[PDB]
Amino acid sequence: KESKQIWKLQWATTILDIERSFPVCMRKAFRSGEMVTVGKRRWCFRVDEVNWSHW
Amino acid sequence: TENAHKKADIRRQDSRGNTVLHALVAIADNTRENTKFVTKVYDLLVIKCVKLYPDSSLEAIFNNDSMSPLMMAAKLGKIGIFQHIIRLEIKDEEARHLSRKFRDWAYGPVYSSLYDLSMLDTCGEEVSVLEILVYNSKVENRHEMLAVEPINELLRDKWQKFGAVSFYISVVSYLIAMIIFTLIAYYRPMDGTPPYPYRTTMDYMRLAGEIVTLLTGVVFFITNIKDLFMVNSLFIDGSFQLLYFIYSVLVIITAVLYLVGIESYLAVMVFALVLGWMNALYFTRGLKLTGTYSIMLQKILFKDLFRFLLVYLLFMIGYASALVSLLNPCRDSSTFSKFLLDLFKLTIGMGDLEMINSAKYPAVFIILLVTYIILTFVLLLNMLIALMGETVGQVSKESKQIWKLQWATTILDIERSFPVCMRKAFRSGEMVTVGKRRWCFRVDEVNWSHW
Amino acid sequence: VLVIITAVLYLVGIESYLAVMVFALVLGWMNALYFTRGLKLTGTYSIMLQKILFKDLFRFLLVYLLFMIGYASALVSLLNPCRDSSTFSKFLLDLFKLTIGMGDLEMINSAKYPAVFIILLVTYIILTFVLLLNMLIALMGETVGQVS
Repeated sequence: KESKQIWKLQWATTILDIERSFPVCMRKAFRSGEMVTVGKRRWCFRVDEVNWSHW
Repeated sequence: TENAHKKADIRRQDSRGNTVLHALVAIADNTRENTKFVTKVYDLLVIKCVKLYPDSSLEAIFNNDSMSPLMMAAKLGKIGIFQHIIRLEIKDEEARHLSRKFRDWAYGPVYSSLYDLSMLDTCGEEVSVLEILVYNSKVENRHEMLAVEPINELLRDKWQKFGAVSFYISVVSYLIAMIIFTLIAYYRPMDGTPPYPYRTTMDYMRLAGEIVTLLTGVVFFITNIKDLFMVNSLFIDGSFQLLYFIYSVLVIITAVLYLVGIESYLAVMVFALVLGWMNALYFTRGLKLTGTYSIMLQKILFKDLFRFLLVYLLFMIGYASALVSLLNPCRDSSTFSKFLLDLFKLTIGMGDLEMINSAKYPAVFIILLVTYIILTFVLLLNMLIALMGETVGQVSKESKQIWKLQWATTILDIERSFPVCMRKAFRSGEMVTVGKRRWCFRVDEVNWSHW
Repeated sequence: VLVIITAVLYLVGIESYLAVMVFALVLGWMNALYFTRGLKLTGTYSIMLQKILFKDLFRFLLVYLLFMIGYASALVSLLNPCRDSSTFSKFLLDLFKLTIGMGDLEMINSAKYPAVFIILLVTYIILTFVLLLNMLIALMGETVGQVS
């Protein structure tokens, strides 16, 4: 159990330590997510799905 | 399909040359729901293709890569459409000549099914289904995909015909390489000044044996280091490949030493001769088909001990080449031979050194030697942790996956070895005239239900 | 093993049989310490292990001794001039000492051919170190899947 727990934890731990390393100018450059104008616009993230049900 | 203005041609391809069946394979996600209806459509289209066109079958049309829908399903790692094309028995009685599964005789409890080897073992054709299962598909599902019904018995066909034969040739062809090397060793002139004038015809005969012996060790040396960067325990267990490598190392070391001019090559030359006859003790096992868990272990044993030797020897060369660079006055070009000689002895513990006096700088020699133990002791524990960090979680699955995979991998490499004339001889499957005749394969069954 | 070795040595004519003869006498009374367990009926997992421990260490000894005899018999065949029939006793005596590390040799001078003696001795370690790991991998490749 734990070897697939801390490995997931440390994978998340390091990438945020990389995120703290960049300045505020380069932070906005490789930012994930897109502006999708919904409603009456926000920085949301696109996620794909595949489903054969719900007809 | 049926209309009044214009119909839809089922045989129509696309810019990728794919028909209607190939798109069904490409969307065949191996789930519960998606494997259901694709089998319904696949039966629906082919019957409709025969009813509208009795001459042509829809499975016959290939692609720009000459791929059937059965050929395509092995590429993209599809299972549900794969197990349905193999288990294809059509009740429509007009699309019957393209059905795949048959029923020969049903004497009570024993059913006699019949699978066609139409594209499974392509004898004199371009490329097979089974070849793409092994040589081309890089999908994880290939372990499950070989566990379909006919291929579990199709691989046992050609294993029983070609396994015992190809193994016995491998035993003899190793014995040929040994008896050659015995005639080299016991017939040396042995003066003390190597090499020799190679003018005598009866000495020219044993000269040819060095071509046979050395180059065999060279091919085994350079392919495995390439295979490392880029353990067939079926025949011979994986401990032999490391030991035959050590045999291969000592041959090319031997070939250097009588070309340098040092006559002490004779010790190493007969040394590997002792191992090579004692390497034959792995031939007495026979043949192994049941997979153990140590088989995947011995690859990493071979993977890292070869790394352990190179990290040794480069460190010994590098530290010896380091100490020559400390010598600013002239130093001599023969000192590097004396640094490296006095450096190997410390790791063994001979204490027969020539240059390094430990009484001169004792407080430095110890703390380098103590740290040398600590460097080596951790690299030994990197072996054991890499083994203990392997035999716990998913070794219960993968060791019965690659063992099934490598069993299938080797038998097709044996199949590529035979010519086209001997290929047709021990071909599995029989001609059973069904319909209005094909090379199908007989499969037995036992069932107490279906009454 | 030590009994049949003992039976040879006083038939050869060498009176140093008495050391080995009383040596096995010490073990045989100390082998009686396995009698104090009693009787075992609950199966452990180490029981199948110790067969392979006995299976391969007996193979480990024979692959040792045949290699020591074979390499000693090899080096006699290098001797083209006459050599003497008592050299094989002296090759084999000077060959066992290297594996222990006695350094009390009689024939082989490591100062004569140092660059060859090391690279044979280094490879001798590598041969023996892998055969030790063949024990551990055969045990680790056993106590995982179907030993339960």
